[PDB]
Amino acid sequence: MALKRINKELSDLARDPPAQSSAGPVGDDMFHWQATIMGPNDSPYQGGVFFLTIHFPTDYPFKPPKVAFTTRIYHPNINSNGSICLDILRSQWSPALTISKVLLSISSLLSDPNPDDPLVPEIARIYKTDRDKYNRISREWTQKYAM
Amino acid sequence: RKVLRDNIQGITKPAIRRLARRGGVKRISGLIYEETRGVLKVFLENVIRDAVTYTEHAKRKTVTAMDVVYALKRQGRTLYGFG
Amino acid sequence: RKVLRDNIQGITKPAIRRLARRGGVKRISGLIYEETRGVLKVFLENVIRDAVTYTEHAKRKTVTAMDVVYALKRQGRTLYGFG
Amino acid sequence: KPHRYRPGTVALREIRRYQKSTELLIRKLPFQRLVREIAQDFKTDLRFQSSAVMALQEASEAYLVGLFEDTNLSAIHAKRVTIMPKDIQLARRIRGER
Amino acid sequence: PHRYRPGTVALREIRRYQKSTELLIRKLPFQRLVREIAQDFKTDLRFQSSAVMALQEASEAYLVGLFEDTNLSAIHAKRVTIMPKDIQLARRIRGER
Amino acid sequence: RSRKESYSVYVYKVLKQVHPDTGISSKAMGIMNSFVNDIFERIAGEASRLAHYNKRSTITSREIQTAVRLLLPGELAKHAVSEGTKAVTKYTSA
Amino acid sequence: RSRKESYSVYVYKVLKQVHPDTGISSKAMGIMNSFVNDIFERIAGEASRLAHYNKRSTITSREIQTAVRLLLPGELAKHAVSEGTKAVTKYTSA
Amino acid sequence: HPKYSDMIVAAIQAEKNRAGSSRQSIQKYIKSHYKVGENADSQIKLSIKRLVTTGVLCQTKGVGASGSFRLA
Amino acid sequence: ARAKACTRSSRAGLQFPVGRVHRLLRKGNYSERVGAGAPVYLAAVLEYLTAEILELAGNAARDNKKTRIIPRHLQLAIRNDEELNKLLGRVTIAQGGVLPNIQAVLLPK
Amino acid sequence: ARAKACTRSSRAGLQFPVGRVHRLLRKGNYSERVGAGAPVYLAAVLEYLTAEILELAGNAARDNKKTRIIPRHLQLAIRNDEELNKLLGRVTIAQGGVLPNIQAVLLPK
Amino acid sequence: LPKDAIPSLSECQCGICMEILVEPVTLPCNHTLCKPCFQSTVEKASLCCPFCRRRVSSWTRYHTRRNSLVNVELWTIIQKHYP
Amino acid sequence: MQIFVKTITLEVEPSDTIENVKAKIQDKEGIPPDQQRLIFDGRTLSDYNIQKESTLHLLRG
DNA sequence: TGGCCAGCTAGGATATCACAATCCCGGTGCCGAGGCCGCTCAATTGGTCGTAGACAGCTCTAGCACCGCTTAAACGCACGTACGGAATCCGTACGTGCGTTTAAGCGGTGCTAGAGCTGTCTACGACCAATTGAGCGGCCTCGGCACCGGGATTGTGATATCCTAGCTGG
DNA sequence: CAGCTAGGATATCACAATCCCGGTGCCGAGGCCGCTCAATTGGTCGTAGACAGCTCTAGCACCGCTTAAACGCACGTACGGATTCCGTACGTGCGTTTAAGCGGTGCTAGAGCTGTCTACGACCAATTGAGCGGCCTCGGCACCGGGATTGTGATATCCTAGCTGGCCAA
Ligand SMILES: [Zn+2]
Ligand SMILES: [Zn+2]
Repeated sequence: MALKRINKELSDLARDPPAQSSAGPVGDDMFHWQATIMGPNDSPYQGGVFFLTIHFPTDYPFKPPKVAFTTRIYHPNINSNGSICLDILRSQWSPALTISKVLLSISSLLSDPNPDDPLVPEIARIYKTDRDKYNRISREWTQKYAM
Repeated sequence: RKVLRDNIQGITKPAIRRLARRGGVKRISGLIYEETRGVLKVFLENVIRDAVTYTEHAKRKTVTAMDVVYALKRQGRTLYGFG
Repeated sequence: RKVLRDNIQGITKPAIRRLARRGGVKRISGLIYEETRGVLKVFLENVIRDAVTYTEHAKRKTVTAMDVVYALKRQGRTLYGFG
Repeated sequence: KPHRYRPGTVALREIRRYQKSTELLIRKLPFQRLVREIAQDFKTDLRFQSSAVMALQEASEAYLVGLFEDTNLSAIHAKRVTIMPKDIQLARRIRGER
Repeated sequence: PHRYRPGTVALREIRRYQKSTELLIRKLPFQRLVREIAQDFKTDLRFQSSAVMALQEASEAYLVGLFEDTNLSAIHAKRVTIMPKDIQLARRIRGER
Repeated sequence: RSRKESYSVYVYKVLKQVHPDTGISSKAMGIMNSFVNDIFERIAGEASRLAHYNKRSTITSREIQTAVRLLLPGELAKHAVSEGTKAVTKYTSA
Repeated sequence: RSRKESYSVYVYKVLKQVHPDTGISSKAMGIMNSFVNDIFERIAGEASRLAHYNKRSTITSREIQTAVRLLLPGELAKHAVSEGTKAVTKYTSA
Repeated sequence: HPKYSDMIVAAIQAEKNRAGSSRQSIQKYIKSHYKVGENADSQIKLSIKRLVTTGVLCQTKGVGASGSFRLA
Repeated sequence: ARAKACTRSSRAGLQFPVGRVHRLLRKGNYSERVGAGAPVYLAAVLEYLTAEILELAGNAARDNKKTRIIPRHLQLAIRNDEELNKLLGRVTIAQGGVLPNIQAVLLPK
Repeated sequence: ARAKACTRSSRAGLQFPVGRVHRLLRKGNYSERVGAGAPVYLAAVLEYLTAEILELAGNAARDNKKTRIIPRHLQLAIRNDEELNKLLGRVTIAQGGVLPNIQAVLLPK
Repeated sequence: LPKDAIPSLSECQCGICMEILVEPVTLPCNHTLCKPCFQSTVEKASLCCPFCRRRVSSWTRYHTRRNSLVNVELWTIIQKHYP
Repeated sequence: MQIFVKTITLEVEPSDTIENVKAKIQDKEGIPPDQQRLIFDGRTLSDYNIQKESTLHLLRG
């Protein structure tokens, strides 16, 4: 039963809310959650607010959750489907971490994309070749959709 | 469903004596029988474990002669006379 | 092209004694220094006769480390650290 | 007068007897019961071919005879004629079974 | 003067040689023995130094194991002195003869 | 200029995963390579024999499970099978 | 209705060429078949490993000579090699 | 040779041991000083038993013909 | 545009080369065809065995107050663990030595 | 209508089936391709070994005044010959028994 | 030691499942978790320690054969003060 | 109607494209819509002439 | 009164006879070795076609040879102790045999699980062409560890203090 | 009958060997670097075997009857082990004798890599005869009851030694 752990994590999140990000269930289903994050400061995505989706598999905290973007964004390590290529979601999963750390890591990857293992080859090419162009395009798309 | 146990005493003291006599043993101590029970049980456990694995790899409920032959052959005690 | 047979005496009494010391032997009777070097040459003949036929099959003139490793492996004496 | 042989004299004759015959020396029915009892611990309700049970007995008896030869040699080496459980342990340990 | 009673130096040698890993046989006479043995199967053969080292490692390990078995046989015979009877018994039991 | 292959890189990575701050001698690395090759040959040979016995022509994970069960003893085999099935499951999940 | 094969006919022919007036039990014939299969597998396994070691891809009589030399001991191996070479020579003659 | 009784008494007198002479010491002494036949070991064993039962020899160690003896 | 190259080992979260294992299997004349999951399973098994050996070897090395693993440490790790000892009972390790043990009869008393 | 079929065993003047051995080799996953003389050599070797064992077993049977070879005779033939005994030292023969021998210490004297 | 002789509920609860410790198992990294959470997370993800990434495979195989996994002392202490 | 995926049954009438079916699959199970494919986006069920109780199959991820 | 010789009794060893076990013999009856048959499937036949490997030509790695100092290891010897082995003695464990108790084996019957074989269809792996970065050797440098000299701890061997029983002398 | 002397064990003292610790240089662990070859991806084709359906082998259960084997108990021989005891084959520790080890330069067999090409083996269809199972039967041998040879054990007889008694001599 993952319900006890999910409820405890939600209770702790309510006890210690984050600063720029926010999440929680958007219904009676504790397995399906929506996460709302703001563009980190000094980033091209700054100003826009991104909404995320969560689907908890029925083994938490011993399996990573199904989390992706519901907000269109311009990031190499993120596909057009909103999926996120992150180790704590794929390999670095551990039952001893909190969702807030996951969101902070997501924001860090937004500030620090990894072109070594991207999800869109063109965005990684732009990020490696023209950092200013990536910063412009990410800001433009943040204004277009995340704003 | 026909659970049985305590079959190790089926290897009777005269049977162990007959085996030792073929081995060329003249006089036998009284403590040989229990330790022979133990040794035989260990050997049979090690062989049947591989035989059953061979059978259940082929997905059938019947332990055949070839499975036992392979289980013995992989333990360095090849046995002839069973194909 | 002139190697005599005296090299068996190359394995000295102190060398055999320290080998036994590593093996855990307390004291050694005097007749052992001949039995052990009798055993060692029998072992070496078996290994070398298999290494040399490997080299012959490879049509080579020198005996490589892999030849000895294969010869040991086929005798159930696998050796690590040379390939 | 009750005629009795000296101890060991019939042991030698039965050694000669059993070293000439090739029959199985263990009783087949209890051996099969033992084999099934052992196999209970790996898969339940397993079924055995009679030839498979015979092969198991044929291997086990040969293994035990081979073990007894070496454990008799060890007892002789210790300068006595009665084999004792320490001899079996020594034989198994030298052979590398333990 | 000073005199260690018999056995103690042997025990300290046992402790010393069971802690080290060096090759216990002199390299040059071992090489000469190897070349002498191989000289009958084929003449004028050549050897890699790695091959000779492999042969020496295997032979030393085999001898150490044989001595380990032969010590237990002698102890079983209620002695502390190894003698060729024990070597013969160990070789016979291990199926080498 | 024949390029030869070994498992030194992967052995070093696993060593860094287990003990983050321990080195390994060059001679020990060769021993690990020999160990890896030996185990690979044992398992592959056992799987080939299983496939030939069962009149198959394909070596799948089903054969390798049985080969590991035969070769490795007891709890080591249990853990090895647990590790192998988990990796296959993750590989098929993607 | 599976057609299974053995070496019983050939064993019987050799037995009649050796002892023309000797019978063989059914169980003894099975033992001979098991022995034949065991030796065949030993020789083939040795030859395959030789071919792999020497970076070849064809098993020829040259590998089988060496496999026999490795497997059979002493006088038996010498006689077997002598027998095999003669048969190969005769076969290549025609 | 003189009687085995006298040879045993002579052996114990010759060997000035604090414990007396052992059966083995008596056996060695008799074989080195007298022309004895192959049966000497049995005759010494029998004679020691007799001399202990007659009270000519006092047992100092062991039981029966095994051990060490002194003249009473 | 085709795709980015992700290694099968990374797919399975392994360290050993799944592709190399597959090549060795299908070039080793083990069967006519090779299944897809077989190299994945085999690489995981090999990685587990190597990790199991290395943990004990590192523990032995640190018990000896050294930071590099030498074959002596491998021998000490193998011959102490019962499972690995039984797995590698017929294996000689070069520069390995033996496990220090003395029969209690030979000790002075 | 091409030519009369001659078996390769007849070409080599053997008894064991050269064709069957050749098929077994290439269907045995031993190597990619098989040389032409390999089945000939292998069949010759197997025929020689079987001839040796049968000769010894027949001698053992006629020493027992019987006409049909039984596993007891095969065991007696194998254990007496040193070469075959070392060749099949790890082989158990069903219904074989043991070679009759008693250690001289146990004999009464 | 767990700590302690009186493990107040906050410590007496599992570090993962957060329920009362049922048959707690003390890891070589001195971490304490219940038998269910342990027997899940062992073969569940990576055989590692969820807390400090410690490998436990050798410890786990050492203790499984001898059935020394369950911390008897703390498991008895919990029964004295908690259900 | 009924729709089979090779498993959560059943799904939309012959009125929703592949994208909506994938979105509902993600909502009902958590499997990503685009991961991995549909074997039998902008295509519909009637475009492939998919009848009721048809067996579907559901790389990039 | 003591010593020596002769006779008688007791014990031990050797030889012979008897008893039992395995053995050697035809008789007799059951059934599996071995042969005849005819159908079938695996081996032979002849042709294409591709690549393994033999054979040649070149490159340079590692195996090998004689050389001369500097030790540490081998050797041969003196000495004596603890270990091996031979010799005897006592108690009971393990062999033998008998009567009673137990269940294996036999063979005859009745039941179905599941082994093993067929046919259908498709998911999976071989194979090829194109592509790309993981893994290789080459290069470098520096910290882990071998080597060593100068003090410390533990174990083994030896001596001195306290304890019992036996003998000679008073 | 008592004290003194010889044989014993425990505690304390001294010497030697394995140890350990902080300094010092030396080379291989380990890291980066850039090229390249083996892994990957994307695509075609065919076939291995997963599965479903059907057959009939042989694995299982169960029962009554015969009898041989297992069991357990009585009894005593010969074996294992406990004890003493004696001789030298071992280990220990000197000094003198030796060849292993190292670093050295020099000399090249032969290992090992490439690039050519053709003899050899894979792969194939069409041809057919060796090898298979089915069927049948009788000679080999398992099994039994009668009479024989060899080995072992027990008993009896004979010979040798020991002890006691008697006689003779001093
Ligand atoms: Zn828990
Ligand atoms: Zn931890």
